[PDB]
Formats: sequence, C-alpha cells, structure tokens
Amino acid sequence: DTEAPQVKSGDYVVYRGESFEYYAEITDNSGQVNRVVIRNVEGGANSTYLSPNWVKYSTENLGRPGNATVQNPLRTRIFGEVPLNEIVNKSYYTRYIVAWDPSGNATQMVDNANRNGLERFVLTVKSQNEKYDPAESSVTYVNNLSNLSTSEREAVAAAVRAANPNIPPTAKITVSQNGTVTITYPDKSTDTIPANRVVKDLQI
Ligand SMILES: CC(=O)N[C@@H]1[C@@H](O)[C@H](O[C@@H]2O[C@H](CO)[C@H](O)[C@H](O[C@]3(C(=O)O)C[C@H](O)[C@@H](NC(C)=O)[C@H]([C@H](O)[C@H](O)CO)O3)[C@H]2O)[C@@H](CO)O[C@H]1O
Ligand code: NA
Ligand code: NA
Ligand code: NA
Repeated sequence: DTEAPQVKSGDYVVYRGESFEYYAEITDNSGQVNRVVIRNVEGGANSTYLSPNWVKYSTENLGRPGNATVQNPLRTRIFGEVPLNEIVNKSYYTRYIVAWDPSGNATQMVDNANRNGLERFVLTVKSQNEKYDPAESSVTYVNNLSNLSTSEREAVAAAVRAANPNIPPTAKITVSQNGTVTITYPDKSTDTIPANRVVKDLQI
C-alpha cells in the first residue's frame, strides 16, 4: 500500500461571536486511518502546530478496521468559538488535513488553490453581520415618513425583530427618525435596512 488517505473538506466560513462546526470526510484504500492532524503548512513532517488557537478538532473511531471506506468515510469534526476581537477586512487561514494509514502513508500537502476543498481548506473569518440576511418585515404604516415618533420607531424595530427570530437576541435594532433600520451585532458590525423596505405613509 503506497496510496495515502484522501480528504474531502469544504469552504469553511466562520463568523465573529459565533460557534462553528464542519466535518471533513477521509477514505483510504486499506479501509483504515490511524491518525488525523490539522495543521499550518510550515514546520516540517512532525509539526502539529495549528493557529488560530480557537480552531479545535476531533476524530471518533480512530484505529479500527473499516473506519475509512468509500461507503462510510471517517469524519473529523472541525469546530470552535470565534472571538469578538478577530480582525476582518474577510480574513483567510489556509490549512491542511493530514491522515495516516496503517502503512504510515500520509496525505501530501500541496500548496495550490486547486486543492481547496480536498486536503487543503480555507478558513474564512467574516464579521458577524455576514452570517445574517435580514428578512422582509411586515410594512409599518407611520403618519409621516420624514418624522417618525418614538412609538413608531419602536414599532418598526419590533416588526423587524418579529421577522428575524434567528438574529442574535442581544443584537440591537435601532430605527432613525426617517425609518432607516440599523442592526448592530455583538461584534459591533452592522446591517442597514432602507426605510422604504419597512415603512410607508398615507400622505399621497
Ligand atoms: C512550507 C513553508 O514552511 N513555507 C512557508 C510558507 O508556506 C508561508 O506561506 C503561507 O502559505 C500558506 C499556504 O501554504 C498560505 O498561502 C499563507 O498565506 C495566508 C493564508 O492564506 O494562510 C494569507 C492570509 O491572508 C493570511 N491571513 C492573515 C489574517 O494575515 C494567512 C496568515 O498570515 C497565516 O495563515 C498565519 O499562519 O496567510 C502563506 O503565508 C510563508 C509565510 O508564512 O513562509 C514560508 O516559509
Ligand atoms: Na493507503
Ligand atoms: Na461517514
Ligand atoms: Na448581513
């Protein structure tokens, strides 16, 4: 056996202030995989260094016959919690999944984007706003679109909240005097909703 384990990963996008969890699938022609490391490219054959330190991983059922077949691949959990203080611009971390078969053949690390989604993957860190796609709210009819009262601003925010149960509970929804909506996430990134997607009046 001189064929290394083959890996299928994916496009692993993660977001500040949020947990993430992805699975990679690993097969070997022998049907068995004994070890899995996720690592930075540098450091040579024995390195297990992986950064950022909040990237965790685990593999169940290692070292058992038939644990890594085409019909039932071995799976490695890749998971963690992204801190609020990560720098984003998106930020990118290209990483490698190395698996070993019983003969000691290890998946090779090849530095080319054409291998992305195989043993090589890109972990993309985005701001928290990018995880959400604020939904179409129920229109709030106000007296005058150029001057919402406090009660009208609160009504618009409540309609947006009711239409968006998946946004973080501690995100803050605010509405301006012309009905423009701002959603401020825990990581302090924002989404905006133009007024005429949420408010109308009967002045015409
Ligand atoms: C084999 C070896 O030791 N050579 C290293 C050389 O590999 C290393 O280059 C790194 O190569 C990897 C792919 O193998 C990436 O291309 C690294 O580029 C990026 C990345 O995608 O990982 C770009 C990205 O924009 C960077 N992110 C941020 C937030 O800055 C990351 C990031 O700096 C690193 O991932 C942190 O570990 O790097 C590329 O750097 C170079 C430089 O380390 O050194 C050779 O000797
Ligand atoms: Na093999
Ligand atoms: Na499986
Ligand atoms: Na968004």
